[PDB]
Amino acid sequence: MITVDITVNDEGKVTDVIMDGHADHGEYGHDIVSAGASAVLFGSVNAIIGLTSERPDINYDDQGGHFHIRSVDTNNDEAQLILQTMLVSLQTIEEEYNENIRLNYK
Amino acid sequence: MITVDITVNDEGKVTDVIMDGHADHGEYGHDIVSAGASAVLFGSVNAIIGLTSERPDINYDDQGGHFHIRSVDTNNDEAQLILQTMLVSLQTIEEEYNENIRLNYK
Amino acid sequence: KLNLQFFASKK
Ligand SMILES: [Ca+2]
Ligand SMILES: [Ca+2]
Ligand code: NI
Repeated sequence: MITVDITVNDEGKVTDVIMDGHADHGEYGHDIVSAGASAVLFGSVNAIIGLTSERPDINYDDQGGHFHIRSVDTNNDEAQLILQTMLVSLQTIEEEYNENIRLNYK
Repeated sequence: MITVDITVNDEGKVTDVIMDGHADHGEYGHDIVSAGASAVLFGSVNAIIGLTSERPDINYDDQGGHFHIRSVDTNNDEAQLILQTMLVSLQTIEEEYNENIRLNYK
Repeated sequence: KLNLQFFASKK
């Protein structure tokens, strides 16, 4: 199972996205769903670093299958729409693969 | 191989992305490159609809292998940023899986 | 619905 923990602050701005279980065993369906979520996540970060001026605190432990985006300029409207685009894409995956991925809002 | 033909008008706005073919990386059900590109594509398209006022012209082979996005309101900045994000994500997949996916700007 | 294998072949 891939878990995605998403933290929204009081004003609606995405603070933190944490994905884990990327590099864990998993059941039938895992290989593709993990490939889907990770391409969306790393894709989004690259877009946030190349299209906007926001420079988020990023921590990827390739060994742990633990990946963490922490927003720094939470008022960067462009970065924030890339993050909410990522969430939508992640939700699209959840809708059809409920057994392999779960989103949790905090 | 999946080819991704992108057309960008005089002003730099993305008006068409056409994605054609199959990745031919693994077996049906376990192709990770296809899982990556698909999650990014459908994620972006749905996000556009969900997060902005733009309603793109979408035409595709519902048996797989062909998707077309034409932008309508090309001036919509929110939608154009989501399309850019998509391109950067797919480029991220290209640079690690060189022979499975190709981007071509027109 | 979504198909993560949209761009994968049959054979
Ligand atoms: Ca909270
Ligand atoms: Ca909006
Ligand atoms: Ni963490």
